[PDB]
Amino acid sequence: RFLKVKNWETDVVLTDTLHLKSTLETGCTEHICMGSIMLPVRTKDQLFPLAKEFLDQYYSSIKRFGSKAHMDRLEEVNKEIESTSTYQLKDTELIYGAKHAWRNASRCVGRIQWSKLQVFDARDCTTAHGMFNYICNHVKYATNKGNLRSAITIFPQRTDGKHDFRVWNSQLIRYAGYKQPDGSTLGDPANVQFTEICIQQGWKAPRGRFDVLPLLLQANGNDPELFQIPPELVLEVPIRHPKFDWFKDLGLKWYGLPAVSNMLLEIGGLEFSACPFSGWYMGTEIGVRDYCDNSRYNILEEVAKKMDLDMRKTSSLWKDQALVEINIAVLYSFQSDKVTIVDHHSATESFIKHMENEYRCRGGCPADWVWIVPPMSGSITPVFHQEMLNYRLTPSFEYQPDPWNTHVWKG
Amino acid sequence: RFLKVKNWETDVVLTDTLHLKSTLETGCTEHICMGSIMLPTKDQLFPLAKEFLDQYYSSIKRFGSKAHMDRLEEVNKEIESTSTYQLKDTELIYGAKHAWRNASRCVGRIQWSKLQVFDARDCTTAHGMFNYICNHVKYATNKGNLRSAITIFPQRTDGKHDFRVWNSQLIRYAGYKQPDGSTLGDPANVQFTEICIQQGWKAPRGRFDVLPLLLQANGNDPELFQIPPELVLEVPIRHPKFDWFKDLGLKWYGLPAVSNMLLEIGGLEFSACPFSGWYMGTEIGVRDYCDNSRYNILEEVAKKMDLDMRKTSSLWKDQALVEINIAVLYSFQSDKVTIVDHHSATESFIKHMENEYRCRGGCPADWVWIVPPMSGSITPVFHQEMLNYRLTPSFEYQPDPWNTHVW
Ligand code: HEM
Ligand code: HEM
Ligand SMILES: Cc1ccnc(CCc2cccc([C@@H](N)Cc3cc(C)cc(N)n3)c2)c1
Ligand SMILES: Cc1ccnc(CCc2cccc([C@@H](N)Cc3cc(C)cc(N)n3)c2)c1
Ligand SMILES: C[C@H](O)[C@H](O)[C@H]1CNc2nc(N)[nH]c(=O)c2N1
Ligand SMILES: C[C@H](O)[C@H](O)[C@H]1CNc2nc(N)[nH]c(=O)c2N1
Ligand SMILES: [Zn+2]
Repeated sequence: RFLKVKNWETDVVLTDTLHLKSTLETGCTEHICMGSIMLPVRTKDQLFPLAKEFLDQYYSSIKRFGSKAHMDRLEEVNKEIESTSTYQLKDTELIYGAKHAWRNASRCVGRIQWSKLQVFDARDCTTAHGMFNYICNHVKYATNKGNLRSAITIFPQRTDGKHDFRVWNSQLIRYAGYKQPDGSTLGDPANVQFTEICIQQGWKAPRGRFDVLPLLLQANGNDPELFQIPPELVLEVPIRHPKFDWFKDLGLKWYGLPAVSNMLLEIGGLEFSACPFSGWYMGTEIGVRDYCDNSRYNILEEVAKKMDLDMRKTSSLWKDQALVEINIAVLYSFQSDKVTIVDHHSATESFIKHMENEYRCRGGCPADWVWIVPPMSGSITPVFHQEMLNYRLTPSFEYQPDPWNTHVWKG
Repeated sequence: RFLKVKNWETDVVLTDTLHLKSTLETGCTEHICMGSIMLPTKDQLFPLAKEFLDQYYSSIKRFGSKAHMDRLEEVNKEIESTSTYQLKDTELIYGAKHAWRNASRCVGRIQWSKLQVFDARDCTTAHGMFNYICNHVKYATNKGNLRSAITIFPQRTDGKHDFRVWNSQLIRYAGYKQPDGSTLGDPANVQFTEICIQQGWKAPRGRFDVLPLLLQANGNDPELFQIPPELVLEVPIRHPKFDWFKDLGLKWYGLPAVSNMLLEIGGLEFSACPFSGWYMGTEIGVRDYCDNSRYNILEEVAKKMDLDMRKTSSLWKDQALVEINIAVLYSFQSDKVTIVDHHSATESFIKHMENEYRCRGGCPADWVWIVPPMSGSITPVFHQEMLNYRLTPSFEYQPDPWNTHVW
């Protein structure tokens, strides 16, 4: 069965056959759509089919489906599973796995880049100090003095779920948030709970507005430990505006390297619970969400005050106006400092081309419109006008519960 | 079965039980979400009749009353005999108010209960339809102080005798393809504009020519009528601090009135039911003006502002987009025509959801449509999980009649 998606700007209609190879589920039914819901132990039993399937895909992409090397690898994974209950991925398969998990990330507008991904195999890692070393190398390599490069670092897979490797930070680099006795927040409200955990684990908090949090690292199911990323490894960009000279006086900066460290990487049934990945920012992530969400730095009021906009009625669109300037300022600061960044027009146009190519060559591109459309200027970007099919493919990145909720403390 | 929605900005969490009363289907499966696709007999009719009457009599706290039961028998008899039935006025009104209440794509539903319903089931001709429509237009415009209304023509019978307003809105601008290869006026309406010309309309061939009404009664060939201009309230668009803005030539009409939709009450199909309210600023400023495929004015506006259009990264489109939208709001407010900005409308819809969760057990809502097409994340609906599901009575889309009508 085929499925059509129309682009309502261009009349381009594409045809999906890839949704056919879909395994996992959506959350939706014939009677309810969960498309805007944010967040919708594995025995031998269920493990071999998932392995077989992954290995079938892998050998297809390398044009060796049904080869002796294909068959022998199935027979070997089979034996290894029944003998040891799990199995190890070869390097090539781990690489192919990671790439495809990015490729299959239907909420990611950045996927044109999916095939250029540096994979660091950290499966020999055994300790948190080991983890910290790996991560520092990741950060240095991906940062590359501003000319950002995609990278992922993959720590050992889950075994019995009592020996998980985890990175407690939700991103490798992120700003502290501090709840004050008066109810206000200093720094980034998104990270208050994690900041508290750090202070509790012995971190001395500078208590400023932009303090880079320490890495908090769990190896082999052990209690996690603190490590300060060397400051020389953390590239930050002071934010100014090309025409507003008072803008720098707002005291704002951001870090250059977006690196998510809380997701789980599923490949051939195996679960990598610590698999930090990084790329580069789309301007709106910092300028719309990080700065202007009501639950983040929330600078809108202060930027509008400074621009002396009519703030007495919302119909003056003083919010929209400030929002655009802040976003102009973020892009201008990054480009000026030669730190890779993409604006939302360019990213979305690129993604439409990628999506078209993926239909031509792969037979589909799963895509989550709710997430793909940018959080400002939605309809002047071409994705807004693009129908999308969302469905779940493996390999995949999945959410997992925060470790402090599930972790069994050794003491 | 009992479902939770979460506002990620406020942590408010609501529980949805209303979706269990869901009759219609979404287009989604467990395998594939279709949340962003634009468009997904006596024996059939009686269950539909009952569902409706059951909810009707429930709302008036008369479920399981003689009045309830007898109506059901009365309708049952009429179905058994006539193969259709007629709604009482009260049911018709309740029906319409609820079709709007269930429109999961409408951000403006806080207002749903204040709909004025004009029952035009006694209409027999296009001239009659024209008369009902002008009355609806005038009443709804209210010298700029807009009022919600729906006018309801006779229901489907054998699908050979359909009443249809061929226009997609009662008031829209003409679209003319040109020897240049580009378009004059509104590109959305180019085909309907050919149908009008190819029916007999002398087209002024301007940028902003009010289309004629093209009305079909009882399955007959449709007819042209020009809405008295004194009844078409229009706003010239200017900027609160850009003198040159007015020279861009822009105007828009005050009354948004969708005419091509099909209203379904208790299994009955009203294929001609034009309805109107008032504009959210962005509909005109973002979509009508700035859609590449609509008036697409961003290029020209940015020029006049002398912004750097050399790289996408200056955000000049964005910058112009805001100004354009400021000017729409400003012009409407200045001319005292009702209009709501996207901040205030979305805020109201949050209050409305709260109410619907508390009073009804939920509120079907389609996030992809509710979130405005500019400044999404700075409005509160962005952060609001919404459950989308289809309830009846409803408005549904229907094929364009020129594809269907037999001459
Ligand atoms: C190359 C630079 C990149 C850009 C501009 C980019 C852009 C984005 C943006 C804007 C989002 C939405 C996130 C939000 O608003 O919170 C996103 C989500 C995502 N991205 Fe990419 N991305 C890039 C690289 C990558 C890489 C290297 C991976 C994985 C290897 C990745 C996987 C994902 C996943 C898994 C999500 C959403 C998680 C979910 O909620 O399911 N991204 N990305
Ligand atoms: C009171 C003023 C009103 C405002 C500000 C309002 C706002 C909106 C907006 C912004 C949309 C999105 C449509 C688009 O982007 O083109 C919408 C869709 C809709 N509205 Fe409302 N609305 C109002 C009154 C009404 C009334 C009176 C009805 C019916 C009685 C109604 C029924 C609908 C339907 C059926 C859709 C979407 C149709 C679909 O695609 O399924 N609206 N409205
Ligand atoms: C449950 C929940 C609640 C709130 N936010 C989230 C999303 C977390 C997240 C995941 C991937 C990318 C990003 C982005 N904000 C950060 C990012 C990462 C990468 C690799 C590239 C890029 N351009 N940007 C954020 C989840
Ligand atoms: C294929 C296709 C593509 C795009 N749109 C459609 C449906 C048209 C439509 C339906 C309801 C409201 C509106 C709105 N654009 C017009 C409107 C109507 C009312 C009553 C209030 C208001 N504020 N605005 C338009 C179909
Ligand atoms: C409730 C809603 O699903 C939630 O706010 C989503 C909407 N779309 C998003 N889109 C992106 N890119 N990032 C987000 O965090 C969100 N948040
Ligand atoms: C492809 C996508 O479904 C299409 O662009 C939709 C998205 N959201 C929308 N939202 C509103 N309010 N109006 C629209 O016309 C659309 N169009
Ligand atoms: Zn869905």
